[PDB]
Amino acid sequence: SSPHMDRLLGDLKLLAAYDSAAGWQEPKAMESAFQSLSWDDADVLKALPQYLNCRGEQKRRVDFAYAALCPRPVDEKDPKQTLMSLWMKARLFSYDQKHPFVLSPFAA
Amino acid sequence: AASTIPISQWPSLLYAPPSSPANPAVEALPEMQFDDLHYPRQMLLCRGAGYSLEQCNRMAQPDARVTPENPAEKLLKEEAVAAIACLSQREGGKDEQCRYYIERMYKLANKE
Amino acid sequence: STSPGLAFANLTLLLDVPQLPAIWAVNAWRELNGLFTEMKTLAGTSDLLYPSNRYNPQNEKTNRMGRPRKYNHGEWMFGNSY
Amino acid sequence: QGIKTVYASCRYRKLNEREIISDRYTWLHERMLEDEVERVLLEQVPAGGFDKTRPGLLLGPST
Amino acid sequence: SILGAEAFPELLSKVPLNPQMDEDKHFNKYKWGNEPIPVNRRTGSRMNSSIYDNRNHEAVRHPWSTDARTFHPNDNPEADRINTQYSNMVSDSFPEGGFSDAPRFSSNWERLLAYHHGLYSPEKFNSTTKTADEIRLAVNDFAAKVHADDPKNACKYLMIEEFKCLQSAQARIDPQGAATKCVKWFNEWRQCAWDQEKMVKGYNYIEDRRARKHKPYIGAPDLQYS
Amino acid sequence: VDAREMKVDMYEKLFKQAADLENPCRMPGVAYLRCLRDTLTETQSARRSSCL
Amino acid sequence: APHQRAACEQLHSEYKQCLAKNGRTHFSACTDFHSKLRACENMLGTSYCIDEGINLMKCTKNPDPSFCAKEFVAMRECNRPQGPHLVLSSSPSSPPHYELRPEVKHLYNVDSTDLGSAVAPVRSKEQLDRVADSLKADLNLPGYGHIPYKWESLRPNPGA
Ligand SMILES: CCCCCCCCCCCCCCCCCC(=O)OC[C@H](COP(=O)([O-])OCC(O)COP(=O)([O-])OC[C@@H](COC(=O)CCCCCCCCCCCCCCCCC)OC(=O)CCCCCCCCCCCCCCCCC)OC(=O)CCCCCCCCCCCCCCCCC
Ligand SMILES: CCCCCCCCCCCCO[C@@H]1O[C@H](CO)[C@@H](O[C@H]2O[C@H](CO)[C@@H](O)[C@H](O)[C@H]2O)[C@H](O)[C@H]1O
Ligand SMILES: CCCCCCCCCCCCO[C@@H]1O[C@H](CO)[C@@H](O[C@H]2O[C@H](CO)[C@@H](O)[C@H](O)[C@H]2O)[C@H](O)[C@H]1O
Repeated sequence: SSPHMDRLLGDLKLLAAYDSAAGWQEPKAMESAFQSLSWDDADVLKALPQYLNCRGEQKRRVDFAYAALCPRPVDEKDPKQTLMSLWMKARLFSYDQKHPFVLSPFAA
Repeated sequence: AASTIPISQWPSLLYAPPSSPANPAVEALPEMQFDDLHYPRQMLLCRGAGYSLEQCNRMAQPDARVTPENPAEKLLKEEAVAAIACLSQREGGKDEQCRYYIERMYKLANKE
Repeated sequence: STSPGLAFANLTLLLDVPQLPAIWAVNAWRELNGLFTEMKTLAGTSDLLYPSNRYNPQNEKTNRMGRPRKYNHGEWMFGNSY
Repeated sequence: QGIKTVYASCRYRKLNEREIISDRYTWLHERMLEDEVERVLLEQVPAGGFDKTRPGLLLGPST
Repeated sequence: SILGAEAFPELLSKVPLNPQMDEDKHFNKYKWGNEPIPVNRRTGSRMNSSIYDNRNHEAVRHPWSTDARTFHPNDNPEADRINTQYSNMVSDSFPEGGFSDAPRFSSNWERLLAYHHGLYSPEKFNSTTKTADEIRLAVNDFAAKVHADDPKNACKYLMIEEFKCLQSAQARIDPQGAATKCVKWFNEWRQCAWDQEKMVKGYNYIEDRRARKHKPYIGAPDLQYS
Repeated sequence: VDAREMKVDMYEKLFKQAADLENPCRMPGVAYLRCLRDTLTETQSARRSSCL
Repeated sequence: APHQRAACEQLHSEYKQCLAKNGRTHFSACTDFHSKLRACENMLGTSYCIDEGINLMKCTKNPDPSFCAKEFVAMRECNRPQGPHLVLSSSPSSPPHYELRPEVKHLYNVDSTDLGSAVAPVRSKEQLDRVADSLKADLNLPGYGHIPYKWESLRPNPGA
């Protein structure tokens, strides 16, 4: 009944778990985290190629939100990290194109 | 083996962290940025120019001075899309079902 | 002649008595550089020269530390700014 | 070495004198430039000077 | 209508967010197990540190009532500290959730008076530790601002280093402890300032002649220094 | 030109003591005074176009 | 008279240019201009630091043990637009004093206008004793002069 919210919070928890398991040297845990990351979402899958070709204001909004949630730059060589980043960005892109973000504190 | 890092060595630990299975881009760690003053500064400048609050909020735009984008998202586009298709079909790559695409990506990025 | 107990003196001699020509040459070069510096000073300079200093880069357009002089674009009634 | 030292003593005395006077001339140069700047600035003062009783900019009500 | 169905994949798939969760829920996906962070390192109060203080290893006294059980730093750590990231290192000197010495004021004038006398700042008392990402963001913004202020300045990276050390040492919550770490870089900046002023404004001195025994031994080399 | 340099140095010293790095107007002020330093050997009419 | 004011400003700039061209060694060439500059001064109420500049130039080539410090400060204070802030008091007393004008007293951190003598003190056992006694009284430290151990000797002060 709240799938978008639920899947968002789950994705964030799984990212945190991946980072912790990497720090603690735990391939089993971090692969479990990678596998449990909501890859079966049709909306995000449809929005992925749209994000990959978007440009301008929408892209800047989504980049701002992604840098808020995950400002660390992932290693350009690690495809698992790259893919989870892409997935999170596609999710945010879907949410933004349904209901755009309002990031300023000044608003009415 | 992994010995304690005293408090005096933490500034070097922040920009030269130890090795992990999931490392960041150490060369780009000085380039990660996120301005908490972006919108306040924008509003201050526009209100000093002479605009109203509504005009400022309509003219406001989000910061471009954030952490740069991964170049892999533009270079390895098709490979990443195929990997994500494989994952969506095969339940996150359980028991080594997206190893093909992941290994192709790894080779392309690393080159021995 | 020699002995194992004289290894200290043997090594020191072999390594140092060949250096004495170079030491005397260094001393002579230093005296000549001092002579030339004093002759230049007697001839005259815009800014002073420190005699016992390694390097003296000061001129009309350069500080005593190798940087450009501040406030040196115009001319001044009392002459040089130094 | 004694001859060299006598000559060096004379030279160092003269050099100390020159260095002191040079530093003081540099000081005077800078101060004269400051005086020129002040002379130019005093032209921008309004006729009758500044109203030192009030604030220059009144930036709010007093109710 | 159940609450939060799709929101606990950590529970559905037995994924632990940390070794403490792994140990608690018995998922057993951490090969190396878990050494629990004890309570004296998970929480506690600010203490005095110097041996030249009479109340050393005693809790700091405040106008308000506060638990006097202190945070104990890790003085005898284990050899293998598998996670050597800042996340696990910071717990040896500060508690991540902040200290337990914060007030809840019954009135606003008490807050005012404490601040006025220098015994309260919310920056200091209602706050957690900063994460490495936050520290890096702050440092990089400050570095950008300093570079914009002046590129042709020699004390630039020294100022950046004192800022970095304060942030890493968590000066928001332990300012005296952090200043104790960062005043060295402040001193180096203080030196660089004069070295730059004396290079800009040409300042030099009459050096004396060479000493008779500048070299201790004739066969020794007299390495020339500027 | 020497007195112009001195005036700009006075402006910079005063403004840098007044505004700290947390201040928002510091960067614009320093940039404007740096442009004045760049354009000392010029007239106000030519300097306006560049420093505006 | 604005015509005359501008003419005199031009004359002063010309004098400065000539003086700079000749240098501070050859300064007796520009005695031409004093004739007119003193008249400018008497007419417009202006000062041009002529005597001070000339005295400084003369002194720095045959310097004093003071190294011409009073000349330097005199020139610096003459060249101010609104007048000298700091001057050297004229006295029948032997030692001269540095004095500060009253109308600029609010710019300086002083209780009075007298900034002390313009020459350093003379060495005196009595003045040293006085200063040391005053400092001891102001400090008021019980423990000064206490000697917990002294080398055993017939001499009162062993060593010193
Ligand atoms: C048997 C051998 C012969 C024994 C006699 C030898 C001693 C002769 C001297 C006797 C006189 C000493 C003075 C006494 C008066 C009180 C003063 C005093 O006590 O202070 C000195 C000293 C304490 O010092 P102090 O507490 O700081 O007091 C203030 C200063 O001392 C003083 O104030 P100051 O610090 O400002 O003065 C500094 C400065 C001022 O003076 C000077 O600067 C100059 C002094 C040198 C003068 C040079 C001579 C002058 C020459 C001029 C002429 C030249 C031309 C002609 C000659 C040419 C030469 C050929 O220098 C001195 O004062 C130096 C003092 C020298 C102390 C004596 C050193 C000898 C120690 C004992 C040696 C024992 C040998 C073995 C014994 C074996 C027996 C079994 O006490 C002693 O020296 C103790 C002497 C005790 C004699 C013991 C005799 C043995 C008896 C057997 C007993 C058995 C038990 C012993 C244990 C082991 C047994 C097995
Ligand atoms: C053919 C030329 C003369 C041949 C004789 C060579 C013998 C000289 C050795 C004497 C010892 C020199 O040792 C040292 O060197 C030079 C002078 O030489 C001096 O050095 C000092 O004064 C000289 C001036 O000449 C400066 O150039 C130098 O920067 C300064 O350090 C020292 O005051 C002296 O102590
Ligand atoms: C009642 C009769 C009284 C008779 C008085 C006799 C006066 C004797 C005075 C000799 C003093 C010479 O003093 C000594 O000389 C040498 C050179 O010669 C100086 O020079 C020496 O040291 C300085 C640096 O330390 C340099 O110049 C150089 O390295 C070296 O040549 C010494 O700095 C000085 O200490």
